[PDB]
Amino acid sequence: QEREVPEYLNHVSKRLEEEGDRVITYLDHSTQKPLIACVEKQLLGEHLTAILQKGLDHLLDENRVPDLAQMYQLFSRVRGGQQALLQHWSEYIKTFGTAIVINPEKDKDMVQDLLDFKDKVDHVIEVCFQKNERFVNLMKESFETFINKRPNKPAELIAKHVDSKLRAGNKEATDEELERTLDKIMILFRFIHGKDVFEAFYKKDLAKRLLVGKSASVDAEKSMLSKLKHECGAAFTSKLEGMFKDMELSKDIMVHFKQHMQNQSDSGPIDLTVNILTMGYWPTYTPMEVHLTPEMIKLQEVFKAFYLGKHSGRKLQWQTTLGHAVLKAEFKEGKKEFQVSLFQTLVLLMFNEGDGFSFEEIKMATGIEDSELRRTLQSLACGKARVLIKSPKGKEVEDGDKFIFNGEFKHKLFRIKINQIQMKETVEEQVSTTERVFQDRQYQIDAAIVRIMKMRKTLGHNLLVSELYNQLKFPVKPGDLKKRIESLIDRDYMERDKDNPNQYHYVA
Amino acid sequence: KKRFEVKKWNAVALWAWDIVV
Repeated sequence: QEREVPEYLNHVSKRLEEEGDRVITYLDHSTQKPLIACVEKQLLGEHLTAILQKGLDHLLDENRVPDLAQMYQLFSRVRGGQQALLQHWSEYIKTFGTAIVINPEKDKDMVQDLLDFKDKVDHVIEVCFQKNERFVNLMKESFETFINKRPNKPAELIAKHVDSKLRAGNKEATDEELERTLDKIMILFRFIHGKDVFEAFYKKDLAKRLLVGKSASVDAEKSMLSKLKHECGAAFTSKLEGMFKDMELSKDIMVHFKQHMQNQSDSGPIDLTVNILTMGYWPTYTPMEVHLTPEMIKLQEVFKAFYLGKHSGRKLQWQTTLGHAVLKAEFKEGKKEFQVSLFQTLVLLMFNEGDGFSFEEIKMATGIEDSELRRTLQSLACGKARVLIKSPKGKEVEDGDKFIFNGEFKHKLFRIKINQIQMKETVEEQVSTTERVFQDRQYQIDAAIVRIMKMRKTLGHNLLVSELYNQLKFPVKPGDLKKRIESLIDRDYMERDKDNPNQYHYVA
Repeated sequence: KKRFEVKKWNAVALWAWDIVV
């Protein structure tokens, strides 16, 4: 009640260490153990909360690994002080994890902080708790109890950060670290719940990663398929391996077509490339109304011709906007090459035939929807206008864009890769990619509950929730439980047993 | 020949079903 909690802890440490040698020289061994028992009651006995809540969490936040190990000793010797240690420090885990994801204004940085708290608690176990396992039990319990509460802020932020770690830079060439931080991704986000939204978003992420730019590594994606195969269903990693098999099918079609133009001897500059896919293992894509230069339409018909062979049973529903393409660009003061997107490639295709178009037939002769075309003009316009030049300036954009293509263009590099768009995405794009999972759980829980009542006739709702939580990779809301109860009654697999929702039957 | 001379068009797309449900 005079010194600080760490000061009193060091005093207790040294004062207990005093009482040994008293016996060692002169006092009695058989009263050494009564002496330490009494003294440890006098110092540490009956003070296992006012030392061990604040002065625990205070010196954990200060993270003095010497005194944390000291109190670990000083409360692993004592009568039961490690129980107070486990409870106070585990509540400390829950709250000091909870100081991340419940913050809706602070979603720009969540994943790195989660990695940080994971790292800190791991280090406090491995030295400050000296690889005891009770602490690990409280850790995992506390983490899962925490993240059952917010499922679909983290898994989406986590998916974006997983994709961010799946980028090809010049800074990283040791994928071993990215293997190790990938191991931390798997282990740490096994605490994070709602994995179906992460799963579908990772379909979106491999789409946005292959379709523009290039991945961090081949073995990185292979290791992720093998790792995410674990901890989820074995029919939950059928689509991803289907992605890479469909990519190999498209490459084999590429080899076949290149061999079939080996005797036609292409020397022309105009290229067509379609990597074709099936809708069972990929994100779904529906064509949107867009306008194509008629030679591209000729290439579409060529694509039909080479499409109709090789496992016929095939019928066109084409996409002609989702790729990125390399293009040479005429300007004054040099001819450099652009790596750009099809939304912008059509823009640049019209800025060959003339300079002087306006947003009316830029809206029309592209055909591009408003949501895509605004963000198309947020790249290389709304700033840095030396290729396209848009009459509204700044973040605010009005419907009056007047364009005259610029002769002037300056940069110090070749292969001018100015392409945010397809390695970016919009808010309602993310929201819609979430709703394609929201009322997609419907058939999942439908199948699960029809199988349950086909297995056990009576099951209260507080047990249906637990069987579903056992079975599924995401947490099911109480609203969705009412939703499936009512729809099962609509399709005659439930009857309310005893005229209340307490129990049910499988009678129609 | 043009202000962008066409060197590469590349696309990703889906091959679709053709059997009755």
